[PDB]
Amino acid sequence: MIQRTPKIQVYSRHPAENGKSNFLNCYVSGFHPSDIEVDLLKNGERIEKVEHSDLSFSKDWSFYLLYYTEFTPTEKDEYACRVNHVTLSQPKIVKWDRDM
Amino acid sequence: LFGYPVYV
Amino acid sequence: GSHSMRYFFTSVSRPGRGEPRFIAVGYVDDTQFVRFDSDAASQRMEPRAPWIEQEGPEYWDGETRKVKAHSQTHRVDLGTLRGYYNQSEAGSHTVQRMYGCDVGSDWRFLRGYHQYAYDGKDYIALKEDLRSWTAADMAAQTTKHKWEAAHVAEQLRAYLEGTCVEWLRRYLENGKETLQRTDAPKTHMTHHAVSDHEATLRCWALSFYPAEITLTWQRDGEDQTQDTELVETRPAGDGTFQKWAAVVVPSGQEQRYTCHVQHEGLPKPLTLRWE
Repeated sequence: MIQRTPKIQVYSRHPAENGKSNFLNCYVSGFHPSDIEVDLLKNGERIEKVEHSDLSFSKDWSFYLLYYTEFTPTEKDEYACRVNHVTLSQPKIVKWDRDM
Repeated sequence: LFGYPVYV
Repeated sequence: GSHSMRYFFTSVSRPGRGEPRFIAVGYVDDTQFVRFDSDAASQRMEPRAPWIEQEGPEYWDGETRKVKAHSQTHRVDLGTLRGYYNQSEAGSHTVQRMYGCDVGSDWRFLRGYHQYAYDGKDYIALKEDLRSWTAADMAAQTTKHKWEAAHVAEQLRAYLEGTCVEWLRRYLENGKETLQRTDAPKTHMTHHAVSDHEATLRCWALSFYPAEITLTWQRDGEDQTQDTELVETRPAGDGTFQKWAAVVVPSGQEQRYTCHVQHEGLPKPLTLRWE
């Protein structure tokens, strides 16, 4: 049965500005089946209050979800998105880059 | 929303 | 200009771990406005957009009622399909259904849709003529016959051409500020040292709505399609979208490259240049 890998993008809702409130996002899309494990990490640890959009899909039937949490970027804090899905031998971690 | 039952 | 209304349904069987999971969402263009989650506490269709929040209980009870019904028929479909494919009971499977309507710039009915997918592949679709069905699998045949015999197309056509469209323009008027808006992209460029003889130029488009947008790079006014890194348009979380396009520029060649942005929120297309 069909299994499509999720594409992952980790970015902020607003251009990052140290000391200013924002939202850290992790967009997962083009995947199938729907079960997927998504976490947002701060300096490697799991962030607790992370919400996500309601499951929806594209015209090709592949799924997409937006995971997000409020945060204030600093100069030293590192962020990342750790995803897992049947199409991935191991959890995939993508670091947040202010310029991507 | 369609209001009528549809089964495959 | 043109508008759309679309309902998305996903049902996923949970062999042994209870009833199947069911999630429904409805959109107007690129703006989601309602949702229903079978695993949620309310057990009600809920608002996801400011404008639909004021509908009235008549609306909410009615939609909660019809969405529950969809939930149920999908629960039965999971069983039906398992049989059609002589599939095991221990297996988790997925049924998806999407239906809706499009109307042109004149706000008149232009196109209707109604389609199902089983485990990620097309199963059956109502053709554009909205009078015939497109079945792929041999299994899909059984379903196609059932619907032709029970005259399902006729019922959906009437709904897609009438009811669907009337509510679309009702939402368009009621949610005018949100749905009939346009947020032009806020653009900027970045320049980062790749090596000692190359640099990456990334052209950004942020805060725009609707999602549709064209973002390209040209070198001396010539297409750079195959030499451009384009990321998928993504949601910002606040109702707007984002996108970027990057190219690697051989040092001393920044002046040769132009970034072009087309979006309906722009009074005229943009031509950006690092300078």
